[PDB]
Amino acid sequence: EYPTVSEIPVGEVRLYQIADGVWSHIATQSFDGAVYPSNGLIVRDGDELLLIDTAWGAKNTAALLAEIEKQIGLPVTRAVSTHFHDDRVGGVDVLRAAGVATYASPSTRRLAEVEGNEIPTHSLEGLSSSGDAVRFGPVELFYPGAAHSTDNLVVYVPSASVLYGGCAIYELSRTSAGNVADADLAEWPTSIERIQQHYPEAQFVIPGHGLPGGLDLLKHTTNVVKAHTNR
Ligand SMILES: CCCn1ccnc1C(=O)O
Ligand SMILES: [Zn+2]
Ligand SMILES: [Zn+2]
Ligand SMILES: [Zn+2]
Repeated sequence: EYPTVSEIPVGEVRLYQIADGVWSHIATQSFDGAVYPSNGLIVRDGDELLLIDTAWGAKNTAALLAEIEKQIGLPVTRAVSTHFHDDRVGGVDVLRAAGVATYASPSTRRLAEVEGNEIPTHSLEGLSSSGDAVRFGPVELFYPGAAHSTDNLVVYVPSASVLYGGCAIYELSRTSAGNVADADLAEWPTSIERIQQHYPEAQFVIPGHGLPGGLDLLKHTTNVVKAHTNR
């Protein structure tokens, strides 16, 4: 079963194998008095690993690298951060010093620099317009438009029908909005519609925080985002 927030102490990282050569990574963090789970992705590409998002902080990201070596034993050669918040780029300097090439859109890199968050080294071109998609090795990167943040990307693994929606997508047990300080509430449902229309075939859908599901997570998130818009 998928590890939930209560089952993971802060500092430890779990890996959940989804398909041949595709995992999620799950960590936990204390924030504003509560403990939150956090998801990322791992995708094999030949004999190297592509990492999607840090494990939320230097300590968790060191643990993530150690659990990868233990359970997979293939090197992480590139990483992509899906937006500029600390749960996605916090740990980038740990990755960089381990030899990982860190990537993010110019939008994400600009926003991280402004916030004082760690900044991925390389830039992802071709993603500035809503609906833009680019191939990145074993995944497609998709910019659906502004949602949880103006820069959020989603990641699709075509070999496995896995769609990592990041923080643009809510888990079912979340029935109220999360951190929406950087969000575009007016555009969020339209951006979700772009995800549905671009990956209607997705089978396994992973939120940025919590339990995966199917494409019904998109409808769930639209429901929650609209109830927050109206209250
Ligand atoms: C579980 C939502 C609260 N949260 C904590 C850290 N990041 C978030 C988010 O909404 O993206
Ligand atoms: Zn965020
Ligand atoms: Zn988050
Ligand atoms: Zn729902």
